[PDB]
Amino acid sequence: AESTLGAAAAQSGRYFGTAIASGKLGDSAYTTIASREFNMVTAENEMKIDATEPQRGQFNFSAGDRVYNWAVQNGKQVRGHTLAWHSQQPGWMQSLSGSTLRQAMIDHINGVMGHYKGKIAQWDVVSHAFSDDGSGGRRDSNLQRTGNDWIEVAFRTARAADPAAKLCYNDYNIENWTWAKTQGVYNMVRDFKQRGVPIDCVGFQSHFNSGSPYNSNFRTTLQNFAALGVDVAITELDIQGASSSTYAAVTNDCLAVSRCLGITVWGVRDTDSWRSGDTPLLFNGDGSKKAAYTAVLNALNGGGQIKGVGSGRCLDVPNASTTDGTQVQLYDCHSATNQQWTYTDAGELRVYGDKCLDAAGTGNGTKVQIYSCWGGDNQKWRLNSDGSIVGVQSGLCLDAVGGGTANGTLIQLYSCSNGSNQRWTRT
Ligand SMILES: *[C@H]1OC[C@@H](O[C@@H]2OC[C@@H](O)[C@H](O)[C@H]2O)[C@H](O)[C@H]1O
Repeated sequence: AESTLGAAAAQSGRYFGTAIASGKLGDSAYTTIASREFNMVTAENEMKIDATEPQRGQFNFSAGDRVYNWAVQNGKQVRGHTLAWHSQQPGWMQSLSGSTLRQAMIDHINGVMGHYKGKIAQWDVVSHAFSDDGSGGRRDSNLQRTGNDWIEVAFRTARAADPAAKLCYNDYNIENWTWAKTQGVYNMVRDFKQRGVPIDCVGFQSHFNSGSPYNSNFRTTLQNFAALGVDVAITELDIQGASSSTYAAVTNDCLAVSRCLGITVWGVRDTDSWRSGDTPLLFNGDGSKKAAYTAVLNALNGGGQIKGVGSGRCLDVPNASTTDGTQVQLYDCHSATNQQWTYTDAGELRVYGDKCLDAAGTGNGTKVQIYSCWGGDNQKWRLNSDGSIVGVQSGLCLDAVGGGTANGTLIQLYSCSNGSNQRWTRT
């Protein structure tokens, strides 16, 4: 199978997952996409400490079980998270400290893991334990104040609680190999493996934006950790603006590491994101697949002028016009700027540098023209492996009107048909 993300990843023994919010399971649009595209689920908040143990010794798995059951019933494995960390702690735990906090941490781990014993693929036992001050040291938290060995203890407790689950340490800003934080985690994990501390995986949040940009050395980081004898997982992937190249790059980084179990994007649609303003996911709020979706699918499947297959002619802007609203056409291919299209990270097909292939509407027969670039979804396109070019907003294919092949044949949007007048080659 290769038409959905999860299935595409499965071809190499990997998964492609998402974060599921129990509060959205009653949303048909949400579940239709989530059940179809992902084969791994992480509860966005339902399995955290405050959600599972609202009162000391009083566990509640109502929300957690709804996410877990939805996942398994729809064919997805589950990553549990998170058993012990400084954030989202219930009020009672925040006030605890020292030895009492240490015991509370242990009791929580046993309670939650015991409830899901043998049903969880991976557990983020500890998360976000290192600082961002640039010292590569531990984060100052109530948990850290109970002893630097709290993390080690958490893992030993976890292994005993459920020996069938892979135990992971998860964190962010540990993707770039040159950062001190990355080194701090690397050294801790190396020490753990050397001393026999039970740890099976390292999770990389992979939250990329201009403040903490993706860097190609992420692959090196993954490979260095894999070399320590642990699996690695991309746990909360999201990319500011959802750059197609960056999404494909991260996808290929996991594919390049034998021990990379899979990739989880932090949310289904941009509107479901904890950082929606950065439209960092693979689906738009209206459910349409973004340019990055196709880039990722293509990568998982192991994947200038734009020439029509049926006509042998090139996508051309009539008389090299730069006027907004000029409908594009098919024309004999030749070296000219009005036939030179550039596919951008945002999914646009640009010409002249700042003009965009633009759909004047959303239905069959819609005029395809050039228009000033502004970021609209009617200016975004997905380059399918079969040669078709689909509009993100419309879901319709670039189509040479009436199947025409002669110079002057206009271009429109039309229901995809796999026809030769809808197939294009880029060379
Ligand atoms: C990685 O970062 C994102 C965390 O998830 C968010 O936590 C805060 C919630 O308010 C928000 O809804 C969640 O998406 C995740 O737990 C971390 O591991």
